[PDB]
Amino acid sequence: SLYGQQQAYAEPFIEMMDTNPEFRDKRSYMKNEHNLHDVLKKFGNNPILNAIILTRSNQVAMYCQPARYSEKGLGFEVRLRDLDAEPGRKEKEEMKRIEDFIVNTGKDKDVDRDSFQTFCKKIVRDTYIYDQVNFEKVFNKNNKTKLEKFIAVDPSTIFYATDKKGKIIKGGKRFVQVVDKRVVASFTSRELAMGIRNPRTELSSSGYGLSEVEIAMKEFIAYNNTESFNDRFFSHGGTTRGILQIRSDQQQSQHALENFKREWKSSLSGINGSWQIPVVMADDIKFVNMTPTANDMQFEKWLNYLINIISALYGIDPAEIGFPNRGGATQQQSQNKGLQPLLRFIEDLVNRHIISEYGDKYTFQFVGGDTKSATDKLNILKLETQIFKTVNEAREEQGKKPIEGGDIILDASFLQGTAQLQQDKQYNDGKQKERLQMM
Amino acid sequence: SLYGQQQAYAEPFIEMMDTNPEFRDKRSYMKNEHNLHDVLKKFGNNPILNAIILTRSNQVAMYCQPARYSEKGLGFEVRLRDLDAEPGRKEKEEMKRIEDFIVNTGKDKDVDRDSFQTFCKKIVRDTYIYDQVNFEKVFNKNNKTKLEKFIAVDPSTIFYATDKKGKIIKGGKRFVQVVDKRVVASFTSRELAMGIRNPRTELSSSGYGLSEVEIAMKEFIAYNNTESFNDRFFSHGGTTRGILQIRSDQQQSQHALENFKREWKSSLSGINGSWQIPVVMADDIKFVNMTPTANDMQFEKWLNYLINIISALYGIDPAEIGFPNRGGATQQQSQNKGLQPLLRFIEDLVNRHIISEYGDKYTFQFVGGDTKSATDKLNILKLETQIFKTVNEAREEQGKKPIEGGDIILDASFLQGTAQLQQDKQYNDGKQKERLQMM
Repeated sequence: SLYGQQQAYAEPFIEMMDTNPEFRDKRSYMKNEHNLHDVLKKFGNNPILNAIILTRSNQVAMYCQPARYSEKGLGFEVRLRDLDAEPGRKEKEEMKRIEDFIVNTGKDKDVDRDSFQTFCKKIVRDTYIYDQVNFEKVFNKNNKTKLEKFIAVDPSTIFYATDKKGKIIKGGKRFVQVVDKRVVASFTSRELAMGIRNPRTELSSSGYGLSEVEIAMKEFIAYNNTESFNDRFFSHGGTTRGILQIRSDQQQSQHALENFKREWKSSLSGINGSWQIPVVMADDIKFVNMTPTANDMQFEKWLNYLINIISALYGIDPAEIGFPNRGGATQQQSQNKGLQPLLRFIEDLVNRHIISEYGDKYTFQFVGGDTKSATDKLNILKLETQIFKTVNEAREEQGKKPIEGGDIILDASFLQGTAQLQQDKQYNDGKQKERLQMM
Repeated sequence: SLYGQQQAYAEPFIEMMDTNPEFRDKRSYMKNEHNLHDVLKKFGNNPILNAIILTRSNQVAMYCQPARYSEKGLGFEVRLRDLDAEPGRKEKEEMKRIEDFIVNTGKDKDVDRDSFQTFCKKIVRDTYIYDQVNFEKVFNKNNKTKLEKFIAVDPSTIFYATDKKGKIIKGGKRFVQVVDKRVVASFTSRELAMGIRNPRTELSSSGYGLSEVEIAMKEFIAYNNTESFNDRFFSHGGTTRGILQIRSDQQQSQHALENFKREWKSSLSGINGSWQIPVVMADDIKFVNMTPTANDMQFEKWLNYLINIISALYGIDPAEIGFPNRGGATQQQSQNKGLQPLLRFIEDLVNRHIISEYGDKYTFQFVGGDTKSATDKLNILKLETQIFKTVNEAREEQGKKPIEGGDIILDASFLQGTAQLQQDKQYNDGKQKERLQMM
């Protein structure tokens, strides 16, 4: 049921007793807690995590515009599934309409609704915090077959529904929304998407993704309490430099000490009388140091290590978030592993969920920001054509029609060989005139 | 039986007594524990391991799209087994259908089922944690000969089945699924695949792969308890800076000490009165230090060594996971040893298990991300053609048909020699006219 009809089991044979029959709960890795997103919501406010989220969101936001409206190639585009297939006036108009629909996130403009930029900015946060993304579709009521609007829904409230036997359902309504432990609404598979970026095969998770926050929970709390320890020097006591002991047979009366303080403040306090030296005629005086000569941050390398491993979990370069790399440099490759997989994930999700409603012959893809790869591709072609490939063969290979002029291989020598062969060929073929002349 | 009919023994002659007759258990290397995947599941949650898994999964996810739908060459492709063999309209359509089938992981689209991207992301995790991968096939019920769907199954629940004599079976059902120590279902060899990345020949393992987690178990627990030791400075006591001793003939009453604390807090605590100096008139005062002047992380090099060897076991560069390389640099070659073998393993598995159902004449392979190797190949050809190879010979060599113009060797000098030879040849051959004229 979970994926379809199959011979094997890919779901827990025995249900979790404490869970409600109507749905299957999402739980921690070790089954330590049957309620996970509640504690992940607490870490949702962490600065380091939020810094990563915001950096990735800003990176994605640039790509979130259509290509044909952009003077430069950066953006997204819709095209026919086959690159070699020709376009058409009807299909071009349909693709333009679909692109405008995605840009406006609906059939018609509405200021009250999200632009696709904000939708992606929501999706990245939901992907990197909870590792679960969901968005609702609004099919036309006059015609169930077609689509009108689509918007995002928070993943924390959405669960997998279950049948009376407790097994996850396939047919009909499959996803259910829960608020304050009460069932509110449920959705058909087509009506609500489910994107999992970090899936797992073990029966315990039952298909729910694994979020990096759960993995780094210990590290996150360690970072938090380390920061608290550093800040408690100021927000709490212990900032004394030392104690000035004065030996005496009798402890001086508090009035005398107050007058002592008055004299000290009047003579030495502040910039006024800063450089002056007092004089005291007691038996013996000592100054005992309680703190070192100069203070500084503590456990610096510990923080660097923690943030480095946390960054490595998300695949982001620590240098972007203002920390040193414990190895390597101390950007293209960092971007290649960090951003491009996320863009491809969003691409696949949006494609297979939205474009399925219009037709198989179309697809959605991002474009731009990859000049170097295209440069190397063109260099491959430019080196290949010198010896191997004809101009017309390459042009046909890349979904274009040939140009008259012969299927020439571009080299100034090669042309002279063909020209010389043709010139001498015409000389030899001209001797057939003499051959017939004797007749 | 294990591999086929053979003269030698490649399975334990005497069965393990404590194992159930229905299947052969998978056990540790030293036979210390007869149950292994249970303890490996515990280490499945480790951050370092999960970081490696996620990095490799993100690396693989980029390649997991078809080539002909991608503007750039990165992706996968299906082609005829012989590169020199010509294509055809029928075969091209069949290959396109097969590629779409692999992309959708079934005969028809289904949102409820995994895309091949998520399938690969599952496979890498199962390959690097357990060193065992399995996926079920769903043949058409109306026709057993052909295939409809295929999906992944967790390797922890799957075992090798055994006969009444305890020997592993070849014919019929060979693989069995066990849940909570109960047999649930069993599968034919064609119906369920078995991929082993790190095989062994010793009879003790009986063909089961060896997982790197078992090898690094000691190192993993050492890393865990080292991290716990570092964190217990904050999560547990021992954070005192020192003790302020004040000598007195009598221990002061607790009321006096409380008033002492009140005065101290009122005068010195917090930012308020931070720079002030107290005064005390006791006989003698000391401050004894219990911790050093400045704290920092401990056993740093030990952690670096541990993570370096763990990374070397998996073949991943430590620099990717935010650690320094103890040798070398302190990326192409690291990728070449790390990623490409995994891609080739997935390639071989998918090929020999899926494409076998359609025909021998087809094959599945990845493509792209290897411009430098192709550049060197083209450079080999470009240097060879100057002296050695004709244009038409090379074109024939690479599964293409010749171009009219002669089998020329590309060098501006060589063409002049042929042209000069032909020009003088025609001069000499023209003297046959004079030879016949005298007749």
